[PDB]
Amino acid sequence: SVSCQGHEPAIWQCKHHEWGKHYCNHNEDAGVTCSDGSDLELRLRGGGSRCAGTVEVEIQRLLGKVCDRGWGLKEADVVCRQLGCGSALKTSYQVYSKIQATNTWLFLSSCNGNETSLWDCKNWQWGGLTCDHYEEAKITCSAHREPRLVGGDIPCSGRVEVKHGDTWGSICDSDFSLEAASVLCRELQCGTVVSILGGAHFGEGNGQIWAEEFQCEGHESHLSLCPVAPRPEGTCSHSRDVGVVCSRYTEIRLVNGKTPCEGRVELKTLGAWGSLCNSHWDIEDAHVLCQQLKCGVALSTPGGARFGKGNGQIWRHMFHCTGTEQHMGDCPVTALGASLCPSEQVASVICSGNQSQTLSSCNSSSLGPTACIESGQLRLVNGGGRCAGRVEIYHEGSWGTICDDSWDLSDAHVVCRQLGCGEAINATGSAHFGEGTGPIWLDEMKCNGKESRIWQCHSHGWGQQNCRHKEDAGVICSEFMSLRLTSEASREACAGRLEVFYNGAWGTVGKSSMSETTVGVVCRQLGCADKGKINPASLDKAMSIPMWVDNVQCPKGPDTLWQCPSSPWEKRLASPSEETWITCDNKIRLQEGPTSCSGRVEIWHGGSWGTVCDDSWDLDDAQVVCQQLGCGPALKAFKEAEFGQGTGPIWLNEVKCKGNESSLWDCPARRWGHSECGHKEDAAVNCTD
Amino acid sequence: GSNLEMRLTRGGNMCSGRIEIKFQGRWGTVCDDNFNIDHASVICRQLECGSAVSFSGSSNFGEGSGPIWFDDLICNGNESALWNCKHQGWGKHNCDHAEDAGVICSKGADLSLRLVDGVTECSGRLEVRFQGEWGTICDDGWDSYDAAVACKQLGCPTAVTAIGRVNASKGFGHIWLDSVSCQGHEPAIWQCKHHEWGKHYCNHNEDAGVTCSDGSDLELRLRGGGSRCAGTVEVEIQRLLGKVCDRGWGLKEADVVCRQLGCGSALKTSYQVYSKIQATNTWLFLSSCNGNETSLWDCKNWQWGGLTCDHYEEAKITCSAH
Amino acid sequence: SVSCQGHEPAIWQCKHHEWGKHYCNHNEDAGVTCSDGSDLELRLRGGGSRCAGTVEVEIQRLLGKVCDRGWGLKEADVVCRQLGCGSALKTSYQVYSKIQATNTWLFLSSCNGNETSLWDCKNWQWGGLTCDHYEEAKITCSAH
Ligand SMILES: *[C@@H]1O[C@H](CO)[C@@H](O)[C@H](O)[C@H]1NC(C)=O
Ligand SMILES: *[C@@H]1O[C@H](CO)[C@@H](O)[C@H](O)[C@H]1NC(C)=O
Ligand SMILES: *[C@@H]1O[C@H](CO)[C@@H](O)[C@H](O)[C@H]1NC(C)=O
Ligand SMILES: *[C@@H]1O[C@H](CO)[C@@H](O)[C@H](O)[C@H]1NC(C)=O
Ligand SMILES: *[C@@H]1O[C@H](CO)[C@@H](O)[C@H](O)[C@H]1NC(C)=O
Ligand SMILES: [Ca+2]
Ligand SMILES: [Ca+2]
Ligand SMILES: [Ca+2]
Ligand SMILES: [Ca+2]
Ligand SMILES: [Ca+2]
Ligand SMILES: [Ca+2]
Ligand SMILES: [Ca+2]
Ligand SMILES: [Ca+2]
Repeated sequence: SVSCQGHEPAIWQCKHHEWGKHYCNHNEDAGVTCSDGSDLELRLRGGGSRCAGTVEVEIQRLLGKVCDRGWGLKEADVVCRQLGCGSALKTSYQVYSKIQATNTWLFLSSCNGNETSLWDCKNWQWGGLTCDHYEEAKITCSAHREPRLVGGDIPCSGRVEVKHGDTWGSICDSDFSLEAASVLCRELQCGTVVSILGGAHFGEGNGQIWAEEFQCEGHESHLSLCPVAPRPEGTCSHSRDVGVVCSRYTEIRLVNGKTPCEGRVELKTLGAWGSLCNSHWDIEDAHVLCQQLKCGVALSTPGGARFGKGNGQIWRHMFHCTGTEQHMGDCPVTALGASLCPSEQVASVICSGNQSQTLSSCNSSSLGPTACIESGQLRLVNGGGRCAGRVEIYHEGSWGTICDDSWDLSDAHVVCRQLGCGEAINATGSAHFGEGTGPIWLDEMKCNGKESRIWQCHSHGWGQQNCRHKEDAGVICSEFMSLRLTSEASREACAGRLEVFYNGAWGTVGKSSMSETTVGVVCRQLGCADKGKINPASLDKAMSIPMWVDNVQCPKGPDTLWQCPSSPWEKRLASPSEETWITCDNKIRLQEGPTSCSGRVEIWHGGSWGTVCDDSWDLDDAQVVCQQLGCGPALKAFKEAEFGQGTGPIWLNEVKCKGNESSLWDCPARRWGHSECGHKEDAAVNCTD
Repeated sequence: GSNLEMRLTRGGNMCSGRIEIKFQGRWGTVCDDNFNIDHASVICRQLECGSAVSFSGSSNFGEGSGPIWFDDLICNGNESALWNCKHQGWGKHNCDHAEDAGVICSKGADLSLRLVDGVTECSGRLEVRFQGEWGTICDDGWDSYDAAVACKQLGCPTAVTAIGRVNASKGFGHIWLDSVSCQGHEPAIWQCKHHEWGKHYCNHNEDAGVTCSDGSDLELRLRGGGSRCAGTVEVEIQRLLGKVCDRGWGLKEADVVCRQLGCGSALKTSYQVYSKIQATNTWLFLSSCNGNETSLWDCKNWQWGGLTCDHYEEAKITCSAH
Repeated sequence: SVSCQGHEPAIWQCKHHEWGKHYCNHNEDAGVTCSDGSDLELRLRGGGSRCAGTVEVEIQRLLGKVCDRGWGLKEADVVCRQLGCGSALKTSYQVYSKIQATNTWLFLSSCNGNETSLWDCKNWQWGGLTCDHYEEAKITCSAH
């Protein structure tokens, strides 16, 4: 029990007990290890790289390990920081080799987590103790498998590349999957995954092609936390590089501001820098912009042009933000047919700059006629758009519906105007948009139509109702749009006239300024295919409906037509030579074959191409595939990847076609799921020319 | 040059371990990249130990990087020494991780094949001892030719060799071998061409297996019908009963069964149910028959167990002599 | 490893392992709770009546809950009978309101089912551990 302050000349000068009498045992004997600090080294061994494995220490040319008695993520962070491998993620790893056994151990008391090196942690013991009920300490830092995207114009699209040590290599499209894509867009903070594009869509890489597959479940926050399955080498070439498109494609910056936190809002689309205008720009949108830019919360949005107006370009996008979103790419945005706005009106925002503030809801709903988000939240569910669906309200930490009784247009007007959806066209009841789950918060609502919020209406009370779930209220608002392709044969098809449903009315789209990006967006939005072409006008036109919108220009990144800039809405009677007719490409494809009717079966669904597993594959199934492409009767139904390996996910599994189905979609099978089938089992067919 | 000497370290044996070369009086550990099976053969031939069965990257540590005298070498595999072939660098290297390239020569390697989880000795799963760990074999690429080599090596009757495991539920461990390609005359399984050790495209569910048998242990009969010429197909091999799954069941293969039973040609694939039949777990899978074979045992690549068919059902047949 | 029969005059008198420094890798520190039998109270909250909800235990004015390690209809029968609400039917309840959060927990070994009160079951532990893979104990008695 020697007690030394740290400046005594010798040990016996210190406080201690009587010489010769102690309760100690010879097992607990004291020693020291004095060092220049030259000989101390740290390593990770057995994990697949230098940033994963078992922590190995070598102090004065003696090898040891660290006992995990008090090992946590705070202590692991210091080691990963010391090695330069980023922050620690988990206290385990996936083994790749075997590491030799040593007898010596290193013991740690505790670390604050901000130390630069492990040797700076207080009271670490080298040897003198054995730990047998515990194991060694293992880490997996965040630089184990660092991903990146390259080769894309928009911020969150490009070629997938992962760093192995200090080199970057490409990935073949047979190894990537939809679950691994979710962990890659999420890790890079790019939101959800929109599409997977193989075959060197963004160009080819040079230097390395990693031969491994990530077995990701889909919820991991890093690619390092995901198991990796080694695969045979040389199975792919650089023409098979994989690429991804995530959902955060928006570019917003603040310019002409004295400080970086405040300035004039600017947006980049179609390759030009322009400024938004003040209409439909609110504090909720400004809160999200400041949070994304990491400035904090927005004090106010100056009117007029406080920071001036630069450049001739004006962008008329409208963002409908709740205020809780972290990125402007999460906010619903519509730019189709947006009205012109004067050059004087330009959006601005002045953020606090503290970066420490975090905002949340304040006070309560306060039912009754009359830096925090509103307590009551409104949303529309299951309507096919943001401006149609079943009305729901957030109260006491739950989402609840509104009773059909005494629900009319006057009650609907305040619902549509509060959400930024314009006026109300319909007020539907009796579960038109489906049955709801949860409490019925309101009943017998009576509104004059001039109110601001729904809780300002006269109602019986919060949760006081005699209703059932089959009578749930819904609205259809004025600013609600749907899209379809109309032909003579069918109202909805993959070829026909393009019609836009706006203000409760249908109408056509002008053909001028149509591009391949614009035609592709329509085909992907409707679910037909990935690309398309505009054919001349057909022989018959139905009802000669008036033209709604024109000059539609679609950038790269949107998957719906509502986000494409255009000219303002204008209902005009127009000749059939101006209306747009579009034919989409085939949803099924045969690839890697000597003849067009023989090859590997691919189907397009959910934004990306995919293959079909060969279990339950027969000739009757092959009959449908040859029928859909227009080929002749099938010769044989190949199995086990005869023609090659497939790209993308695996959509259809356990296919049982009756033999007379028009398309593979009508056949009963496991549809749009995550089966166990691998790409080695994709099916192929051969058809007569 | 002849001044260089190559030694193997950290493997526990002379013939297996990490490659070390002495240049200018210092040891060096060659980096793994550009390591072809030709160089593994040459290195095992330089030491005169034998052929090379594995070329593992071993501990690939950037820390403590040592200069490499023979890096990014290219060779045809016919030369007796590494320096004989064309060289890229001398004394240095441009390598990303991949340190301590190690080889495992055949003579120093200890490899064995055993059968386990079977009704008899010559039946069940196949396991391979690779460096002391027992590992399974992936069934992808398993045919009757690969079974014949395995039966000879295991010392079993080779009159009739059938793929598949009769009752082994699953295997635990590594999958050492995948896509074994034997011509049927090789002495051992590993002597044939296959994927690199450890690399596999499959799970532990599809483990390989053989059923070596001379004959008279497998009998075919029809049950549950009006007579012996109509009813469900029931097969019993080594006194283990089973039924045939109808994944590829047609009038061509059913004709072989009826002809084998002496019941004439095949009329229908169903029958009238007179009595019930007890259920059996194990299923017999056959790919396809030409209708010329005298018995089912003459059809190629018939697999006895190892897969399940939940969506399909048992095979049935009604012959003409009903 | 203190082993006593309940009649010894002190802890060191009854058979214990030895006097020495112990690591106790798997176990924790020992403690007791001595009571006259009046401070302990049991009640059910959040269920829409006194006979349904989440079992809330208050001992010496400390509010806590009961872990469901050994919770079953046989153990819940003691609680319903002790409260006087009949017999236990279901180990759940229909929610009517929200309940407070308490750090303390109660752990039960087993109850024969015929005990008059929960304070008569053998070897019940008041605090000292935590429940991470388990939840609170909820019952619905018959007289609900
Ligand atoms: C780490 O944090 C502790 C606790 O706040 C503080 O005393 C110490 O100075 C910090 N060290 C460094 C290097 O910032
Ligand atoms: C909405 O109201 C319009 C105008 O009366 C009517 O034609 C249409 O059928 C209504 N739709 C629904 C879904 O109620
Ligand atoms: C399969 O059954 C046989 C007897 O028919 C038995 O010896 C063997 O152990 C069984 N296998 C398994 C994996 O249970
Ligand atoms: C059956 O036909 C095949 C294919 O022509 C032929 O090779 C074989 O010899 C025939 N078998 C008999 C028993 O005639
Ligand atoms: C409860 O039942 C058990 C088991 O039969 C019995 O030993 C015990 O004495 C009973 N308790 C009372 C208080 O009757
Ligand atoms: Ca807004
Ligand atoms: Ca009603
Ligand atoms: Ca009303
Ligand atoms: Ca009512
Ligand atoms: Ca089928
Ligand atoms: Ca297989
Ligand atoms: Ca083979
Ligand atoms: Ca005791």
